[PDB]
Amino acid sequence: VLSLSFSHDGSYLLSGGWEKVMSLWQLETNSQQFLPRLNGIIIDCQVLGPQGNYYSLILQMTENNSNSDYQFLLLNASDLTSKLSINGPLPVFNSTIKHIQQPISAMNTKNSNSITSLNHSKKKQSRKLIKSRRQDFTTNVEINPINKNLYFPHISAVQIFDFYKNEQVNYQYLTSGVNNSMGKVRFELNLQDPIITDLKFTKDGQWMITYEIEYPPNDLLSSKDLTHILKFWTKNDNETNWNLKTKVINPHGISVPITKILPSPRSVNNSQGCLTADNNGGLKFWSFDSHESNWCLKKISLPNFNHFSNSVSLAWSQDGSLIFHGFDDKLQILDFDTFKKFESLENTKTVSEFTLDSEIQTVKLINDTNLIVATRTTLNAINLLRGQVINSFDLYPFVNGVYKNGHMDRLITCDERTGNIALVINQQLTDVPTINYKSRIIIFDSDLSTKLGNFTHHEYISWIGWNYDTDFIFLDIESTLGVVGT
Amino acid sequence: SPVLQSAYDPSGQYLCYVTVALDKQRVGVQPTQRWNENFLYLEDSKLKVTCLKWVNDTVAIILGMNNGEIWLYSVLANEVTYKFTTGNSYEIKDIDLMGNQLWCIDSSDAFYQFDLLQFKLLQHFRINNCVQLNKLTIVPAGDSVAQLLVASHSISLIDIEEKKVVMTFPGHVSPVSTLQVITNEFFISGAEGDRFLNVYDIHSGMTKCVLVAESDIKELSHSGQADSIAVTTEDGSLEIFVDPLVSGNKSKKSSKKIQIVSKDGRKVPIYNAFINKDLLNVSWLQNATMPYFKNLQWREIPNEYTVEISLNWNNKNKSADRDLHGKDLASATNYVEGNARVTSGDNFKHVTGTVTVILSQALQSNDHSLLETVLNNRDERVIRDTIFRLKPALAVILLERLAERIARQTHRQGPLNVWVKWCLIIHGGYLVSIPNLMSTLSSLHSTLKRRSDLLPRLLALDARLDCTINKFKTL
Amino acid sequence: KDANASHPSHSAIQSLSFHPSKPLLLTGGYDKTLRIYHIDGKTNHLVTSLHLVGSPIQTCTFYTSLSNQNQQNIFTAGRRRYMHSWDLSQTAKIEKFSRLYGHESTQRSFENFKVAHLQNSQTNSVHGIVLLQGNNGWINILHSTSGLWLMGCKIEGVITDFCIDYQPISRGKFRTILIAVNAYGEVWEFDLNKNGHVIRRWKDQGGVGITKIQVGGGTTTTCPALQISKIKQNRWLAVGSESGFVNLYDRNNAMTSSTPTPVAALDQLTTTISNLQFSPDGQILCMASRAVKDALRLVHLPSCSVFSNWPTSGTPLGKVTSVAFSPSGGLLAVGNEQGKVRLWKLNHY
Amino acid sequence: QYKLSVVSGGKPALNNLSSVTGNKNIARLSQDQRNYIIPFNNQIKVYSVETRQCVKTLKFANNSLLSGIFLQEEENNESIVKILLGDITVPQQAHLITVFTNNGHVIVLNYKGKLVESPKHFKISLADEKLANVFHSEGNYRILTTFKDNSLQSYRLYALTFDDAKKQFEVAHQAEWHNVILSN
Amino acid sequence: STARPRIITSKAPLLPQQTTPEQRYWRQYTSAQLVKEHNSVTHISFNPQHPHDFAVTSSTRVQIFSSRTRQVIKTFSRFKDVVYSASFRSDGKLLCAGDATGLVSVYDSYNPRTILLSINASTHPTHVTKFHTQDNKILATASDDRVTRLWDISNAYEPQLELTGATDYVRTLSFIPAAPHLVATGSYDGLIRLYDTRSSGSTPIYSLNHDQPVENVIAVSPTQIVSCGGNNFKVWDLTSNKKLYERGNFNKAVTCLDYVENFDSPMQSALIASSLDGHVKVFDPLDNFQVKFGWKFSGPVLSCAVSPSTAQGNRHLVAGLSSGLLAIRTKKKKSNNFQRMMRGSEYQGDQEHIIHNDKVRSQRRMRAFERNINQFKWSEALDNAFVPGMAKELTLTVLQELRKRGKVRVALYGRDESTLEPLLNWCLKGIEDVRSASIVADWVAVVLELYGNTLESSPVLQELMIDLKTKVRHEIHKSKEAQRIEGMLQLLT
RNA sequence: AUGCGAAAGCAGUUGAAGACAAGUGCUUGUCGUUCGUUAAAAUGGCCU
Repeated sequence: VLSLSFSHDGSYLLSGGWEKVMSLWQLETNSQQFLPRLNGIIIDCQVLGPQGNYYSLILQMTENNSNSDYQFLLLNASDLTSKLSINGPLPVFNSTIKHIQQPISAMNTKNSNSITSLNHSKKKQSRKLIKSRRQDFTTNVEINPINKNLYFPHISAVQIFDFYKNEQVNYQYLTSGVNNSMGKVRFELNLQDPIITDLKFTKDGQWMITYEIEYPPNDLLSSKDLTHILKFWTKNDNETNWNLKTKVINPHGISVPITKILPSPRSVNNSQGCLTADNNGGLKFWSFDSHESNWCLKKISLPNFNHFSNSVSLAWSQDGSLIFHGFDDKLQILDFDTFKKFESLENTKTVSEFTLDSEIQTVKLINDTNLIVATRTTLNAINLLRGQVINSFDLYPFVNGVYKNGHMDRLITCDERTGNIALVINQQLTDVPTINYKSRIIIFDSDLSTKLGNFTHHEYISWIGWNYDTDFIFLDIESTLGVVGT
Repeated sequence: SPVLQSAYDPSGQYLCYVTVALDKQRVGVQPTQRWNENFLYLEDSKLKVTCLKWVNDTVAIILGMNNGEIWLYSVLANEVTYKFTTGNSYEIKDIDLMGNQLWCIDSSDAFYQFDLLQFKLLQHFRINNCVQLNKLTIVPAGDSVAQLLVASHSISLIDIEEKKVVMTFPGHVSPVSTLQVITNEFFISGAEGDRFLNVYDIHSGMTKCVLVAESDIKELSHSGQADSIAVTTEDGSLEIFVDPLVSGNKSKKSSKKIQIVSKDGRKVPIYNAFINKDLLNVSWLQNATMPYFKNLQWREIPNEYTVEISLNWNNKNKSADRDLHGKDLASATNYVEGNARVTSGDNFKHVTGTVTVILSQALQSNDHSLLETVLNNRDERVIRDTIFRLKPALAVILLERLAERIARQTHRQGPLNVWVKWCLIIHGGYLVSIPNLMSTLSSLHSTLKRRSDLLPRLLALDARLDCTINKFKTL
Repeated sequence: KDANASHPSHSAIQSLSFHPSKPLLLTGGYDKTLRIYHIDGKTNHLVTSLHLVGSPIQTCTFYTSLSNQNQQNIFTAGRRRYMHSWDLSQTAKIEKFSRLYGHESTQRSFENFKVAHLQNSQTNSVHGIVLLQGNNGWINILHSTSGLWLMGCKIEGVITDFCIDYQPISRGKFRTILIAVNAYGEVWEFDLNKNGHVIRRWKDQGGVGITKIQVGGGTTTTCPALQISKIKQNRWLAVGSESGFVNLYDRNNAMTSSTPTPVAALDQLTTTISNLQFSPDGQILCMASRAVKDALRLVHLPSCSVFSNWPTSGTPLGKVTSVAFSPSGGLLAVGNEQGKVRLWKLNHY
Repeated sequence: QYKLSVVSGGKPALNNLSSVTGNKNIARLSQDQRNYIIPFNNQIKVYSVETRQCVKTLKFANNSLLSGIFLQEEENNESIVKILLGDITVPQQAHLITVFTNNGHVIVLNYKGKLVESPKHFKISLADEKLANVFHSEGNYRILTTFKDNSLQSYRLYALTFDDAKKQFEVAHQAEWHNVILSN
Repeated sequence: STARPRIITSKAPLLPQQTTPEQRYWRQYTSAQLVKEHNSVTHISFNPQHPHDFAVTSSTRVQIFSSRTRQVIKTFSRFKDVVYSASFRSDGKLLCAGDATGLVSVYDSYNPRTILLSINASTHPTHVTKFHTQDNKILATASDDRVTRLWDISNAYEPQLELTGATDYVRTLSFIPAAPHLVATGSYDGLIRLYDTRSSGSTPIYSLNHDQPVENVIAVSPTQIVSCGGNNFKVWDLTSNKKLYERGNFNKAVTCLDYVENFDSPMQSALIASSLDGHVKVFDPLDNFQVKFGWKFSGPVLSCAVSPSTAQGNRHLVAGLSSGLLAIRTKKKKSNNFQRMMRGSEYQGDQEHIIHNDKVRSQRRMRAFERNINQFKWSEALDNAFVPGMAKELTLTVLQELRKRGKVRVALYGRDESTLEPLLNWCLKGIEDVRSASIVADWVAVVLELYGNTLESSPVLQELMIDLKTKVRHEIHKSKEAQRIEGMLQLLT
């Protein structure tokens, strides 16, 4: 029982437990009427009005394991409806930010604590955040570019939030989990939701592509595997609900994760196609059959590699011809017509394969000329009109192991007109590293030699994207959305 | 209209209007130039407001009642400040005021002069052959306010200092209802029911002109120094005559006409507008007694105008907290699959006594029954011989037919498997010769993909099942 | 001139009420609509016209709050399981009350309700309650501005009707009493300040099938109070039955006699008494049937004598289904089956 | 050429710094129940309840004093722990808000009003211990405060009145409890 | 709050040859009726105007059938020899029948008594006799005289305009919709002729080379012609004077051809043909004349006709067969005191200010398993899923949902042996498929994990485990062979 | 359950102090207690 409150005369009791239901007891006849699906657990509840017009309560959203993300609520009590809902952005990070405690419950599971587990977990989390230099907090965040709306992919859900008006506009459940037909209590709390990992839009804006994985329940025969599902959603420019149009079960065979999704540029199919890249080497190109009404395969490239690498990337030229598939240690240049190596008839040392000293975390092309690669220790800017590296930069003290293999792409991004922006984060140490962090923001040019602009922010920065009116949006651990603009 | 008697202030910022409410009249002041639920109720259910006036430093209004009294009503406090009484019990048929002197026409022709700043009745008054009267105005000769004008279908210019008529103009047929001094030499007069307005000249005693409206006249107002005239007509309208006293030209028509039409096509009636130097103030009733207003530029709108107001005719109840339909703004949309196309990622697409002659015939055609009979043939030597005798394009289409039949009827994948086995044995040359073998033999590849992926869990289940079976069989 | 003249109706007028302070009538019928008219004598114009969807109306009442007086509501109800509450200039705010907290097996239809005040009596904060008929003897009582469930009373036999009386006590305190009448003629009187506890029972003389009871002559749910000091105690209690008979009691003797004899027993009408309505003062009692045309009679009190010169045989009454006295101006409003309300003004008031 | 600004804010700033659960909510519905007031992590939003719309917003970065109270970028120790609706100094001048920060700071601001560069500032003495809660009946004010000497805290109850001098807030030791666990 | 999400069914990735919407419509065409006539049936015509009737030829017999009751309404049998073509007018009233003695007889439908006009044509048998489409006083008939004559039925003594220039056995002709003067005529040596009647008309304006003997010709559009002859059929453009498609998807000679347009259908235009094998196949001219459906009648099928575009009743598809068999296949189709008392129901709010609506769109009924899983009774949910006559997809979605929520062992705790047996029966069945095999793997894994002791104790479950062992071994054998064949394909790449 | 790692896996982890309860100065268990490490219960289930 997490929240309790009394009415004013003292005849009704309000009870606020884990199962997301707010229960009103008549005390005399011991009776109850209750509101059963409340978008999270009821941390706190009370009455407000001098007659009892409104019930105001505080919800947790207990699924968000990386960060506690509250939601205030004010209910009109006659209709039992929601006269007000108050919220901010709800990002899911990769690890628990500074000194967060999960709520208390009857057992110790992966959404809550016991009592003893609460105390010990508090101390252990603080000590681990002090000690380990593994720590990263990098959140996926997408942007609807024909409405400029931030899409924070929650676990098994999407919070559509805009930054102008600074308020949530939608919450949608994008997975067939156990998301709402129950309030999870103990071993339901042991179970968990299928997680959305990747979320992209086409450049046209009218197609959303979501990749999620789903985990089976524990202690069963088929608990070892996962199931990875791709989904394609549409909407018209007047509604606020995405209709599922195509569900693709198990891309690239059984239990094979698609560790990069890339939409298509405009010129190829009016930006109505996507590329899926595994951790093995396979690249698939899906597109929209329009005499049908669906998405299907239209070009495969499936090699069988006995080596798995968790960090891939890829990039696409603006014409729709050159594709740079950067697998670990090696970038391959492919023609889209053949999905094979672009072998030069002239052979002017424009070799189809590049081998880079560290593992690739990012490939980008700022124009049809300059290719930027962010490698596991360093950063290399190369030209394509002459096959030689232009510029180099050392990042090995800055990013040693403080990011997982595959998150520097969401760290560093580029404007398609002026330049790119670097992001470096270090935590301020005193004599041992302390809690607080410090993140510097550097803006290079297309040649990457001259730094266009240097700035510094105090709190850790988890994600930089570029706003399509040539500026840059960045999120923060404490969710303060900022902009680097003209 | 439910608005019995209404009148603007000077300078056009607040209108008084007296209207009836469960058979008790209330007066109310509303502001216009940019609600007020204050009112004054007449406590008696019989006395009515007979005439109305605004008076200037503290603003007030003056209410000539039915009873025989003339109330003086402040606005800020809803309180009758002082109730003058003519020493009689009649109906004050008209009230008027200039400066501090106040003059009222009683029901029995008795003129009364009151003083405001003295709170007194100065003089009772009556003259000869002014026997029925219902309108009074006072000419602005300055602060010397002599030679007032009275009327009831015969306008008479009466002096005070000698108590006699000087000039008498021919009026109307019906009684007059509007009598307003336009300039220091002219005045306009309009009866009750006539569409005509007579512009008379005082000293000559003549009719300079007549102005003819389009329906029966109800309310008149004029600009500063005789430039324009707004007419509230009985149908609901507004008729400005631009420059009325200029240069047959005996009768003049209305220059500019204004109506008010809402979105739904209905016709909202205007009452009691007010004009000034290039600013026209129009009023109407939105709900049954609540007056709404508008300001508009009559020197710039065209000759015929229809104000377009947004009146809620057949509103759909857009609640602010509900959605457009059903849910509220705090819930969460469910995950509904619907008629989405569920596919896999292994669906390659968009990238001797034989029967060989009847098979090749069926597959040049496309015959379920004939192909079903040939497939119901069983003997493996006959199968080998038929596929040995067949043609490669026929073999490819045979492979597709066999694979789709397998994928539907998975029970039929023994004999159809030996069929596809012998086909891939024999005709392999054309198969290695055709380029896009995946796009050709799509469904075969997908069906074998499903089954070969199914295998390992079956191995595990058989392992555990055999363990339990031998456990209960050993003892 | 008919209040329903400027904008007619399409079913019978089931509910008329005057707003307690402002000049306004509210009519509702089976056309699922609610029409509010600004009433004069001359031109009775349409202020507003709401139209619910798929929900009829049998009972619509105005209700202004007592401690607040800047809070008006309109409560509407038909034979469904919800009760709409319109709050009171471009789009309405209509809550609905649809859940009884637990006690849902009693009433399957919200259609017979009354609206009264109640004092918390620990705090002196008055609030509006909504009384509903129920299954067998059940009267359910819900706190209005929050829709909560306060208290329930059970009379035996079948409830046929109920009514609300007040009693002042001192400076700033009153207490409210609920009267409920069986079909046999047995009358229960509970009080609501302390919980549902029967103050008294008695029996009406005769009264074989009793279909309506009304209290009148003080403050009641038709000519209602506007501040706590202006609450009075009712004097007359009239009980109208199915056969046409209207017994009529003085409370100042009935409460002391505890199985009383009526002051009078009126028998002018001959069909089922389907409307009783006292004046705001209590000097006229309007009794009106529903089963036949031209079936309204006014009664002078304490004479308990039917007025003889109105209605005459050429009075356009119709099948009278609604009667509403005016609180202030002395009007009477009668609505019939054809959907035409009709005003009269009494010249005494 | 390039400017770095902060445009939007998030988290709703719960009363978790106590962790004793006094009252986790600190939002306060206004007097005439038309406006709702939530103190965010970097601003104070004033929503309007008849139309679900944020009307006035009170950011911390615009006025300098709030930038000196909350925006000390070395430590976010100071946080809003209570919001009171009236004026604590004068009786009923309306559209004013007093805000009680975790460490003895009290500010009088004016929602629905143009924010001038003079919010009425007050500092409470004796707060070597940290503030926990501030509440009031008519006229009289009381403060729960958290102090120490078994990893628990002492709750000191103080009585607050005003106006011995202008800046002076009169504080008296009403009572004290030693090792609290829960408190409502 | 929010609403309760309904349980989503389990839609597997789709297997090839799913059911297409064209297949849905043309399989709704059902309720076959077979009528054995006297001899073969040549031609079948529909009344255009009120399409409720259709004539069918025979040997010395024309029969008017009805669309409402599918019974023969009228018989024209005043013929002395084999009647060839019975075609209605384009206006409804008057039908013409070309005989084989050499004359045509034109008289009104719904009156076999009154022979209205008898045009003596050439002494060779007249096969095809049509009325015009735009005009309605000009008939055109061909013969074995290898000439087609245009008669004007006011002046029925002389052909108003003869039409020659063919070679051998003119047996098909067709007018063209937009041009009311241009006649296409399909001969029997191929060589479809195109005449313009306001010219001389002795010579064709231009010819078309359908190299097989053309069996029918239809102006499918104002600019396109379709030609039925030999094995294939070929559709030609008119103005550019070139064939456009050639579909040879048949076995024997295609015989009859019909075309319907802008009707109640997922397929806008339907071009159907009939091809002497029972095979009647239906194509669409928007996806380049690909087959969308096909029926098989046993005997050699001669004529076919689908009901016209304005039928508005039960639509028909008629096929006449050389065995003498007509085959019809049809897509089918208080008191006033009280009302005055309560007359306000049907109002719907037409003249009111604000219209509010609140009532709920009533959802479909929840099944018993969905009620049980919504009310948390897991064991009752499992038993109610394993009630006998349910759907495979539904039992699969129950087990999928219950496993996804986690209540596998919780649902399986209290089960006694006689209650294990229904689960094990459906498990024994559903081991054979693929998706059901994965879910039965999970559930029988936990059943064997639980109940080994009562498995030893009771003998019925022992025999059930024997059957399960045999079938799982058989399934392993199946998947082994399938993996082998996939290896064979990967070799043969 | 921590680190590295691919959806596999590969290495490693379960230490004391204090306090209290029960049973017999001794045994177990407990923690709204400290420091060191990379570390199932109270017959109780979702409104209209």
